Amino acid sequence: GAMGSMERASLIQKAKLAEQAERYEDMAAFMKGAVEKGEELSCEERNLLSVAYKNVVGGQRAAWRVLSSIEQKSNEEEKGPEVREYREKVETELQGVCDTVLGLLDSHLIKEAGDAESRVFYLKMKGDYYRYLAEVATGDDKKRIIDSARSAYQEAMDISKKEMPPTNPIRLGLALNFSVFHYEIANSPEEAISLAKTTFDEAMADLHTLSEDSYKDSTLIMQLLRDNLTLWT
Amino acid sequence: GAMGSMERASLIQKAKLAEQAERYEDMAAFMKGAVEKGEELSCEERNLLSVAYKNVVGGQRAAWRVLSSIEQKSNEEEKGPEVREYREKVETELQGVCDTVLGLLDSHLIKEAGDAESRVFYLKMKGDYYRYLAEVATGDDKKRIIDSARSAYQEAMDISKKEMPPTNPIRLGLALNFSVFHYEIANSPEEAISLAKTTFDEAMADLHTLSEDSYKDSTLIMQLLRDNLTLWT
Amino acid sequence: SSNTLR
Amino acid sequence: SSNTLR
Ligand SMILES: [Ca+2]
Ligand SMILES: [Ca+2]
Ligand SMILES: [Ca+2]
Ligand SMILES: [Ca+2]
Ligand SMILES: [Cl-]
Ligand SMILES: [Cl-]
Ligand SMILES: [Mg+2]
Ligand SMILES: [Mg+2]
Ligand code: NA
Ligand code: NA
Ligand code: NA
Ligand code: NA
Ligand code: NA
Ligand code: NA
Repeated sequence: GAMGSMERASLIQKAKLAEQAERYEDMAAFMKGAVEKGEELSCEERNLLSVAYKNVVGGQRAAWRVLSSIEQKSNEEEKGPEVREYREKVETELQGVCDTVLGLLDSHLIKEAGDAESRVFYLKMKGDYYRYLAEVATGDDKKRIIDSARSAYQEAMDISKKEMPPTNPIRLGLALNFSVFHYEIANSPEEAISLAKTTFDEAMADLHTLSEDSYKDSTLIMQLLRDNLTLWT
Repeated sequence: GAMGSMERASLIQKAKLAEQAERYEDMAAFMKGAVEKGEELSCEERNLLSVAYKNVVGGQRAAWRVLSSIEQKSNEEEKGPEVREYREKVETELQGVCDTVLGLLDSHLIKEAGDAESRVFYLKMKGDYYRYLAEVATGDDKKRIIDSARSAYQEAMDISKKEMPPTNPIRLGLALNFSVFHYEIANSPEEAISLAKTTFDEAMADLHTLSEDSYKDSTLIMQLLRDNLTLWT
Repeated sequence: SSNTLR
Repeated sequence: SSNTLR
């Protein structure tokens, strides 16, 4: 790895600088290097890893959607293979980023994560990046990719419900994304709606236990659940 | 070049797709490939080349400014070499992009550009990318880099005043950027103000010759001259 | 477009 | 911050 010669602490420091400069590809490479040092990640370091790759894959997903739309229109004047070729190029890049993240989780973040907050975080991430693979998958391994996302989300859910209070932001963000998995990927809008509503209601009833700062963290994610329920119902 | 096997027309088509997907690094690579086919560029193709590299270097400049600010603050607790190292990394990348553009202009866009609209466009671009080099240059070749920008802008100005009407958008954009060169790079704010005011006034007096669409093109750039004069006076 | 964690 | 051609 090109980051093998840099100190772990220097990689984390530069990841934070890259975030300030909105250089997310750099940020991701720095955090990949930090992960490959082999030590577990702190809470803040996990969120640096997540922010970096979410922004990288977010740009790829947005570009893929633009190109896929153009391609679908083209298939309703013939302009040659270029639209498909370039959509395939972006798609392959996107799949490579997803494979990279999943590789870091499998070697060896998840197996060393024993605390609920780390294990749920990583399993949610595993579900997320299989979901992004599912967004562009067509047919053959599409079913297996979808089941891999489902399995990761489900293990994360089981742990979060046993070990975390209903207002825990990690638990809430997991439920949010799993509900979108149901709605957008698994063709299960009723499951999506039920999960979002139950998650929201159980969090509501637990808010009274929280400090002002924790209340703000939890209600921010609860608003995203409500925003989806407004779109879906 | 990695684009040597792709058709010129396919490169231009994919550059347009990349712009729609806001994939400007891809867009720049496609247009570099198109330039290296060796044929002159049409007006639309020149603007694809410009849009691509302006967005790429624009992101690098924004990141460099963020990091340079952090570095300058650090030099007013000691945190090691990381800020400088990462600023240097971004700076080197930026310089590489500028060198790439200048290389395309020198081999061989400028020497084959005979029409005023192409020659002024390319010479303005040469001034622009030497200016971006000057923004990060310190001392030794800083003076020579600044003079290279000045020389390119000046040749472009001489042609534009001989061959173009005062409302020509290329002429106006050249004057705008050369005035910013004077203000920001050459420590010549009075020259910057004089150029912007004379450019604006001579364009004003020529607007009556224009169609509605041309009037809109010219007044848009004239507003940028006025915005600068408002900042500067 | 559904909202996921940002 | 001065404006250049966008
Ligand atoms: Ca060490
Ligand atoms: Ca452990
Ligand atoms: Ca050909
Ligand atoms: Ca010629
Ligand atoms: Cl391609
Ligand atoms: Cl670095
Ligand atoms: Mg607990
Ligand atoms: Mg003329
Ligand atoms: Na090493
Ligand atoms: Na074609
Ligand atoms: Na594919
Ligand atoms: Na070739
Ligand atoms: Na340090
Ligand atoms: Na340097």
